[PDB]
Amino acid sequence: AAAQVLSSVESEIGRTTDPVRMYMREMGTVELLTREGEIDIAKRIEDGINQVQCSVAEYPEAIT
Amino acid sequence: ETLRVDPTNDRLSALVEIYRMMRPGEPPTREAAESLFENLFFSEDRYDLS
Repeated sequence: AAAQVLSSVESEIGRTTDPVRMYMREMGTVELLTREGEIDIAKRIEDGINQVQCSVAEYPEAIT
Repeated sequence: ETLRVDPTNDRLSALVEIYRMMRPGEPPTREAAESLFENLFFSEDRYDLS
């Protein structure tokens, strides 16, 4: 519900212009993900590029 | 009559508004505003009278 915080605070931001606050407020939205985010995201990347290397079969087009 | 215009009832909203005036644009977190309030006046390092 971090975008909801953006909603209210932006609703009464004190005419802020510093991008520092903006960037930190934005990156603080998405929280950390630890001890399985690493592995399951790697296995999703596995799934993607190995779906690719499966796609890499059978090229009459790319005969080279 | 000033109390009659006092919007708050709790400690926490007052602390929020203080944190707000001194750090606009950021959202509130309790311990931040608390340590801020106490260090402005009750920390020996950030305040001295001579």
